[PDB]
Amino acid sequence: GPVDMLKNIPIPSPLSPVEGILIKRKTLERYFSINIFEMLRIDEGLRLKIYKNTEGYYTIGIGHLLTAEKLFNQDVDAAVRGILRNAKLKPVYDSLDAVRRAALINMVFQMGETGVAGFTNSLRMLQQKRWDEAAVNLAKSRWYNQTPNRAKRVITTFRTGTWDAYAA
Amino acid sequence: LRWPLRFVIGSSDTQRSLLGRIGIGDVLLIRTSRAEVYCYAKKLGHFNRVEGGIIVETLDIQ
Amino acid sequence: VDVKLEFVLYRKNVTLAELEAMGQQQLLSLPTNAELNVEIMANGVLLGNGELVQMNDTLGVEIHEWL
Repeated sequence: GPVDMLKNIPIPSPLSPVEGILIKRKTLERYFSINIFEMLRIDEGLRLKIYKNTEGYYTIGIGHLLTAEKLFNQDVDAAVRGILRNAKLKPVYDSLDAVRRAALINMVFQMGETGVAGFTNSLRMLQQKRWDEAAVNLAKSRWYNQTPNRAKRVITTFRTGTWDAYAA
Repeated sequence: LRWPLRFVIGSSDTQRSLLGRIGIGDVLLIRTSRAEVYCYAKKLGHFNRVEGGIIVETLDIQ
Repeated sequence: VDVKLEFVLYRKNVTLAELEAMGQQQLLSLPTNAELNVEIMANGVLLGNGELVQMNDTLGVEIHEWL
């Protein structure tokens, strides 16, 4: 979605906007703000020519296993319409803020909507905004053990709600 | 002949002084989210952001 | 005192044909680019433009060009 491809500035809120509408650049620089496209290039690379994966099966661009931006906005769009169809995932998705909905879309990129739906206890803790407890629990998984640098970044994204695991 | 249509998505009734402390890199809150088609200062109808473009619902011209 | 900033996603010079031709729900083609060049106008005057950004309660335009 055009809406959910937007750059997002995780300011804690309530904001102190100057006269209700202006927020000075000097104040925003106090942040790391990116969009999901940039989030996933870090995690999944951008390759403009075919290569063939860690697994491997051959892939291209950002994590598009076949058998770039426009093809990435396809997949993201196909990720959420997935989540929104799934019956465990939609409630949590509907429930989250936007930086955290990107972390969830990220997990679905890595491991599929069925795989993610299988995180039932972490998912409960994210719908209740129990962020520490969710992070402790995700860190228990195989996902974590198997791709720890990337899982740490995505867990940091849930615990904090900021893009700061990607300042690197 | 031709009519300039603005497809407006929000408005922020600011005031006087802020302009122009407003500068590059700053952010303007949209304090009223809308989705509307104007011709000059005249409200025509509601559109909405779809597909890979826009669809304009009612389009009242008189 | 009050002055209405308008956030204009898109502008297009249109005549009656296309005008009726869209009062019938025709897709007006935008780029995917669209939201990165949101226009800010006050009195039918173009002050600047910019990029739609979110701060999940509210939308914002981060200014690229101003006056």
